Amino acid sequence: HMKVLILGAGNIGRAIAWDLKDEFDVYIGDVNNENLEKVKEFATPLKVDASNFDKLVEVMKEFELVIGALPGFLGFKSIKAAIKSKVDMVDVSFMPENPLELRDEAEKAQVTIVFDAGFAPGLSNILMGRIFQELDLKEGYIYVGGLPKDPKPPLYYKITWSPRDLIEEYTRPARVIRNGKVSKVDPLSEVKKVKIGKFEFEAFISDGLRSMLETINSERLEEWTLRWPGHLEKIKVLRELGFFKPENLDFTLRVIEPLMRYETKDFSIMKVVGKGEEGEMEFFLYDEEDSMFSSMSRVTGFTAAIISRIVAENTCTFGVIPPEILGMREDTFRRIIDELKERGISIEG
Amino acid sequence: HMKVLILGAGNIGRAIAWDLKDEFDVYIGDVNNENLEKVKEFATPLKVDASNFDKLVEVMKEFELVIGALPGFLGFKSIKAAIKSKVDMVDVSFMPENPLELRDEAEKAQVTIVFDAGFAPGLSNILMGRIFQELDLKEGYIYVGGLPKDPKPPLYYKPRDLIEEYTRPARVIRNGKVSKVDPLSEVKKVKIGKFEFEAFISDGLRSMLETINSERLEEWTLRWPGHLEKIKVLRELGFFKPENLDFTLRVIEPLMRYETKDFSIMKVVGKGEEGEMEFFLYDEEDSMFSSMSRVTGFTAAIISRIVAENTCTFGVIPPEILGMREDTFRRIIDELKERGISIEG
Ligand SMILES: NC(=O)c1ccc[n+]([C@@H]2O[C@H](COP(=O)([O-])OP(=O)(O)OC[C@H]3O[C@@H](n4cnc5c(N)ncnc54)[C@H](O)[C@@H]3O)[C@@H](O)[C@H]2O)c1
Ligand SMILES: NC(=O)c1ccc[n+]([C@@H]2O[C@H](COP(=O)([O-])OP(=O)(O)OC[C@H]3O[C@@H](n4cnc5c(N)ncnc54)[C@H](O)[C@@H]3O)[C@@H](O)[C@H]2O)c1
Repeated sequence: HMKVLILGAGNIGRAIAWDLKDEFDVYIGDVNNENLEKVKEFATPLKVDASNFDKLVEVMKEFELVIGALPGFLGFKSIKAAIKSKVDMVDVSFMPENPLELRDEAEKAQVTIVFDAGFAPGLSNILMGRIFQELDLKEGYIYVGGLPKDPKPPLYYKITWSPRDLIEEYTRPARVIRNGKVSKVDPLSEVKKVKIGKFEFEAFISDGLRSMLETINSERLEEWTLRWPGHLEKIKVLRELGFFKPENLDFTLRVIEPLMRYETKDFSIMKVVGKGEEGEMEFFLYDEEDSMFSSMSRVTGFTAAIISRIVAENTCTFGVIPPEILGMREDTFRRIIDELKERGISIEG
Repeated sequence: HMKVLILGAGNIGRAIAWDLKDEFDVYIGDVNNENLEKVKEFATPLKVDASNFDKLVEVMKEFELVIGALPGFLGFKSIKAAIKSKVDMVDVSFMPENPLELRDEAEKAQVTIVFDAGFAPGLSNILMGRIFQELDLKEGYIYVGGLPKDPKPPLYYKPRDLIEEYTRPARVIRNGKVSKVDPLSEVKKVKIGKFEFEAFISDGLRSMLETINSERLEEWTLRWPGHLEKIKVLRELGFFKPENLDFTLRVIEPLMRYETKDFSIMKVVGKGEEGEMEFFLYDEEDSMFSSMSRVTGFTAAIISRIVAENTCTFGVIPPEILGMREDTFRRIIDELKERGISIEG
């Protein structure tokens, strides 16, 4: 079993570790011990600060694969480290910067990096890429949400993944492709009711499309994030009052985060729609928290691990590769769907 | 000629001194030199710490009237000090405690204390008092606001005392009894004149709760639209909890701090077995004083004159009593008019 290093022992990172524990000798580095304590049984913990770049690259030379599960602010650097250190990487962090900026350096260094390998982006992109190949795509829609099974006031949401990254969904523009071009909207500004199966949600346009903006050529492309009602209106007022400004964000989170940390199971819901000249395609996912992990962890984490296997297998070329590429080729797409099913994540359509 | 002592050179304390400046020999005491400085041209400042009861009574002994313009936490003590000093006092501090508590002591001391002598409570009490006598009153309504003439987003208003209104229970009279309600539970839309407002129940009735024998009594405080919906959310999420409050203010104080002109408005309505009575007033900021300062400070100043004139009896008198008397009520109304404050009805 080859050596693998996962950066970050957060909820996502721990799930990736669990999934890969018997196929690789996995090492997971984090800066927080309490989190590392959680993983000693299945991975070998390392005290690592991804913050320190020259130091990080040194740790990297030992391994043949790195998987990134850091907070978003730290991701671009880790990618940089991997490339300098010449190790293949699969990254899940919700980084603000664009990984494709690093494409040349990656190609030259002959390593392959797959970024945004989570639930959405990630599996989200992969399904779209598939639709993109199978259809002469005109319009694409993604509806996605990680939600609490039993929502509760006052915020009706359960925190399952990094909150700093989460607030960003509300705080910056969301881009879409309208009339064939990229366009920006205020996410908070247009919220609508959508019903999917039994559920009634409020949906807002979000900035999850990411690489798909350049990658998927269609007239219309939008991703909508799903929420229980009552959540967004409250968030909007906070934003309006400046509570999300960087100066106060830490303080505001301290207040609100506890409200969103109550006991409930969580679920994952995704719907992907593709419209073409002759036909439409629709994919659907519903997942729930298992005994060990939240759905968000399962879906984001297992998807990354599955992708990691694909990379370790040498399937892919050098450079920085968007996750939707994986969708576009049949062998890779099918494998992903199959592995997901193995793990109880059933994607339909 | 008559020597008068004002406790606190704050906005209100300052307005009052200004009003009485020609008529009385007015001295004003504070711990804060900056405020003391603002007032030295029309009154004589003194350094007095209201915290010190024994020192307070000693200073008071030199005066024939004391006017209280302190913070609420110091108010009850000031009244006590005046009683011991045997000096009449008019108090405008928004103290938590009930002054009526000191009623026997004041009576024994042969002094007159009028309390809650401001705009609301105060003038509002006086107007309602008129109505209580004139009408067989069953329902009484008071609407009051101190607002920016020009409101800016997101708050639409221009600190702790303000939040406290959102936070604490308010008392009303329902079915002839006192009940406590959440101030934010019943937000309402009301229009007065050319004005569209949002209102919430407030805790201003106070003395009137015992004093006005009525089936329904409520005080509603007015806000420009779009302010309280935001306020409710912040409370809901815990931003108003005491541990978090300091930071919350830091975030939201600035929003409500912008250049504009304030104004004061009041509408008092009384409903009776036969007939309805109603009063209204609108005031604006001026060259020297905000509207709030003018309406509050003047009313207190006017009341002081009445007290200094030996109109009243011994003891602790709720302001509504001044309303209940025709002579007193007229004088107040008339004096207000001279100062540019017109009340109609
Ligand atoms: N594509 C998607 O669906 C999706 C979904 C969920 C999470 N994510 C992304 O996955 C990344 C992590 O996910 P999470 O929710 O597990 O994050 P988390 O915030 O739960 O934990 C982040 C982990 O990184 C560790 N860490 C922070 N700075 C570090 C440092 N200097 N050195 C070593 N460790 C450090 C933290 O200690 C923590 O253990 C985030 O970028 C998140 O945005 C993406
Ligand atoms: N009924 C109403 O409409 C109404 C309206 C406005 C104010 N008020 C009440 O009037 C009181 C003062 O009103 P303001 O708005 O002028 O107050 P403000 O807070 O502007 O100033 C209070 C003044 O009290 C002085 N002071 C504080 N502690 C002192 C101490 N230990 N010794 C000497 N002085 C001290 C301060 O130094 C300041 O000068 C407060 O109880 C307020 O609640 C009532």
